[PDB]
Amino acid sequence: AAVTQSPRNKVAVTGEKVTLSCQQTNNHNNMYWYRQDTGHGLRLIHYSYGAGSTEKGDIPDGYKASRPSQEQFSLILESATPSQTSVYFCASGGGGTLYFGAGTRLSVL
Amino acid sequence: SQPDPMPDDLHKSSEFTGTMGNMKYLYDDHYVSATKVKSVDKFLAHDLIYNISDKKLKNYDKVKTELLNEDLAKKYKDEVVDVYGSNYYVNCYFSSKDNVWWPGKTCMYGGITKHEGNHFDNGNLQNVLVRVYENKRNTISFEVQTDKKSVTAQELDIKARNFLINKKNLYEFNSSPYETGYIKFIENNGNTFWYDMMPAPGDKFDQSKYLMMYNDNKTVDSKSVKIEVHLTTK
Repeated sequence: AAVTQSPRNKVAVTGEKVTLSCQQTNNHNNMYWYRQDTGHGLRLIHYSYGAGSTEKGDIPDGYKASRPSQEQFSLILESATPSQTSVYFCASGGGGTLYFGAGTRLSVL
Repeated sequence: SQPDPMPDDLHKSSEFTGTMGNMKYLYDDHYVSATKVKSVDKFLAHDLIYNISDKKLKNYDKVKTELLNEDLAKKYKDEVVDVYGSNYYVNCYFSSKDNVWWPGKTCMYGGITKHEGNHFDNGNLQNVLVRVYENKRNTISFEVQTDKKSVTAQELDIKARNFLINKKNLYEFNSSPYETGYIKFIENNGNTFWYDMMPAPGDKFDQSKYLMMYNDNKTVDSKSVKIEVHLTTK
């Protein structure tokens, strides 16, 4: 598929370091990490325009991100809190296209 | 020598609102290094392209380095050289069009020294002392190492920042503990020059434009050069 994110499901304890990985196969320039309110919309955490570069979305607080290569973009919860419980979507975009991953359900208890 | 900075000459991290991780990236265990290579191509008249492969990941097989001008590129074009510098991908272009990905390629500025006669007798390394000043107090000193007699300021700058990211959190993903920073080099003949270590104010950091200061390919005598890193806290 266009975008594969992992893990698909994760249960974490408060204060553990959680990393979500996302790999694309169409090599589009832009990658995004969204979280979904649920019953509502996707909110942008961080995005990158290319390897070595990330920029803050609408809700960056509490997340870091790394784009170590064109194909990989990872979201980093240094110290997991329960407010970070939700569904996470990776996206890749460019050349008049936008693809989504299947979602990561994260619960921080 | 270049005149020392007044506080108003220095970028302040408080005035930068983007992701400081983009600056961190350029200096945190990050560099192109090659030994005994010769350029294989070019794009524009001021740049050289080398066959250098990413040893860490597999992000590139070619590195384009831009030099200040065409005559600096001509100096190195057919020479066997070593290369050391900080590379970038965003806006790394091999034609005129903006927004083009060039797979297998990365870009950098300067970083070139003639290979022949620039190395030490054995597997020997030269230490260069770095003195770090925090709010005008020398709180920490350490050495960086190079295999070169004539080494680019860029390579020493990189090694110094890399150490400081790791020991003093010089740059972090979101911001920096420091408000201002400059790295000053003091040559044997009394010449000094310095680089601002903080991003220009605003919401975004252009990595390519920041690194372009290295395009003069400034070299120093690693045996006699002195380095001071001057930081102030928020």
